[PDB]
Amino acid sequence: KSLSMQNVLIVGVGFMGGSFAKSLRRSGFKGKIYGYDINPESISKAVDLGIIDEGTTSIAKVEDFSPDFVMLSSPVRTFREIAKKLSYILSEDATVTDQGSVKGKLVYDLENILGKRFVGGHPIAGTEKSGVEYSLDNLYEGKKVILTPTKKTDKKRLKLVKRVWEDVGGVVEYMSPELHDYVFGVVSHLPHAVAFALVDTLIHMSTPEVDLFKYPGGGFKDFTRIAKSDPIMWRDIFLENKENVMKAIEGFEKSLNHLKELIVREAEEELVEYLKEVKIKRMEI
Amino acid sequence: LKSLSMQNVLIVGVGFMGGSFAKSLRRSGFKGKIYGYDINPESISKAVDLGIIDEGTTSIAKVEDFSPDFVMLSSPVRTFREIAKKLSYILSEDATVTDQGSVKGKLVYDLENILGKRFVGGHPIAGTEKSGVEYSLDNLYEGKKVILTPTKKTDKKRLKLVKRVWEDVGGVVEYMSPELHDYVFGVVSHLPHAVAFALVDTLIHMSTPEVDLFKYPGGGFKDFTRIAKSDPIMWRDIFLENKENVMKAIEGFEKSLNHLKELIVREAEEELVEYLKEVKI
Ligand SMILES: NC(=O)C1=CN([C@@H]2O[C@H](COP(=O)(O)OP(=O)(O)OC[C@H]3O[C@@H](n4cnc5c(N)ncnc54)[C@H](O)[C@@H]3O)[C@@H](O)[C@H]2O)C=CC1
Ligand SMILES: NC(=O)C1=CN([C@@H]2O[C@H](COP(=O)(O)OP(=O)(O)OC[C@H]3O[C@@H](n4cnc5c(N)ncnc54)[C@H](O)[C@@H]3O)[C@@H](O)[C@H]2O)C=CC1
Ligand SMILES: O=C(O)C(=O)Cc1ccc(O)cc1
Repeated sequence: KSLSMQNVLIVGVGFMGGSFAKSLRRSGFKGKIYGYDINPESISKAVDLGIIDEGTTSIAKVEDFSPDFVMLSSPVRTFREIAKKLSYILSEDATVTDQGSVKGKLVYDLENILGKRFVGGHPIAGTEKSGVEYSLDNLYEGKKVILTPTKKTDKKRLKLVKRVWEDVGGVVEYMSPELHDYVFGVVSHLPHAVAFALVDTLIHMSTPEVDLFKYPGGGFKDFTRIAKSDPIMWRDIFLENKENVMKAIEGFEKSLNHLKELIVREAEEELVEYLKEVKIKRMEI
Repeated sequence: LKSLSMQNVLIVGVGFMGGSFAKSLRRSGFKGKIYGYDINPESISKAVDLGIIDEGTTSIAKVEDFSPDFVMLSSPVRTFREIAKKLSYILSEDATVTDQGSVKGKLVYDLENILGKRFVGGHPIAGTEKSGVEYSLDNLYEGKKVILTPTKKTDKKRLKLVKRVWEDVGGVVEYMSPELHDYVFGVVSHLPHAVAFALVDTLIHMSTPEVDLFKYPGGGFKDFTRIAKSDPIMWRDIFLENKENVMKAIEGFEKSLNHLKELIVREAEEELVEYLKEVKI
């Protein structure tokens, strides 16, 4: 068939950018796969592992790569400024998309920056990890990938990006940018927030003689986990999606306060009921 | 040969933990009798069918026929008192009673007051959210901490016996006072359970006619809330029996949550990053 893609640019050649790179080449993409990063060593590791053909830490060099498909894979807050530079560098017919964990306002701003080139996406792909050395060539298989079109998005580009994620094995679905940021503020951002705060709880509730981290086997262990998420990624998510993050935190307090009220009142059947309902809902997934 | 020191074992509450104890004791090479007491006849018959207990009963009177010299309390924590009262007459003066319950505290003193010199307080930090004797495992305690909570009142020969039995099944024994235990496990165990249950409850009431938030897990919801599937009866007993510590643990947590909230509302680039770098120890 056809060559709807010649040179792709990976912006942010880390764990997620590298896995997209890897997955792409392994789906049969024959074109040039390029890297842009602020960290030269990110570029260096990537080249040495085969993950990219050539890169640079100068944004302007990127023009010599003539890229027609850009995957933004650096922390979300770097996107606007990178986009502003790319809007002069990139052809009118290049396609730009992303893997950032928040959409919402950012998608509208990137459309305004890159015009019709932009399509928002977010793969709901787990395994935590950081850095290109960990990137995987089968990361997106089976996972949902959310694209956030608006009435402004170019349908043919939306079609391209959707298909690219199918080639790497993602199962694609559409959501408004605003719905995305409510949903994931609740189902993703909130659990990380409370995990972070739990770990903080054991810090300040320890005494000098009694380290509480010595006893993880009673429920704490699982929280130990994506509490080891990247602080930069999470600071970035928490602020960029601040309003939904806050509303999600408010609802959790509502549930936590209900459970508290029951324990205080020393209820019992009510308490048992409440716990059976959440067990049931949690089991259904 | 202190096969003499333990001949007839009674498992009270033949569920996940009581059956894991039965199973590990047998596998450790115990040749004595293992009996079961439970209000659910199905717990008893499933345990018999699976070779977990030799026989058992749903009638507390009948346990006197079993002549138990060692009793492992393994039913929900708020059942121990009434059960123990019946046991204090059925059991020989030289019988030892111990438990696996997740709360200690007052309950330890109460059980000493009901059972006299017979009782030793214990809590294995082991197992999962599973419930039911069908999920019981013969290696549940290998390399896991077991906390015993002896007091000035504890029979020292019974503490040593209980201690060794936990060791025979792979456990690593340490001691805590009943009050320290309940503080420690109020925050590292009972707290994280409350918070997981309350996490799932949140997805329920933030769902809407537009959206079932349960359709999107594995942005981190799934892994953090496995323990939200734990047993409601077991957890109800825990939260109520350990209420004073649990409420303190939740206050402390809300202090941490509040501090994170302040850093976000005001967008403190730097305090925030350093706060989240807290998880890196
Ligand atoms: N961690 C996860 O499971 C998921 C992450 N994401 C998104 O993927 C993105 C990246 O995450 P990871 O690859 O895990 O991070 P990472 O920390 O492995 O890689 C980030 C890369 O971006 C580079 N970079 C940072 N600032 C930059 C800038 N201003 N300009 C150019 N390059 C820059 C870093 O040098 C590094 O090479 C984030 O937007 C995140 O929200 C999305 C879904 C899941
Ligand atoms: N789930 C876990 O990982 C751990 C639980 N524990 C403690 O172990 C004890 C048992 O927990 P699981 O084995 O998971 O619960 P389970 O629900 O698997 O088993 C409880 C068994 O107790 C029986 N039972 C209930 N009320 C009773 C009564 N009044 N008299 C006699 N039998 C009764 C039930 O029919 C059931 O067969 C609880 O005190 C719990 O706090 C301790 C450490 C870990
Ligand atoms: O990982 C889990 O499910 C646990 O939290 C296991 C657990 C539950 C209750 C306890 O008293 C001790 C250990």
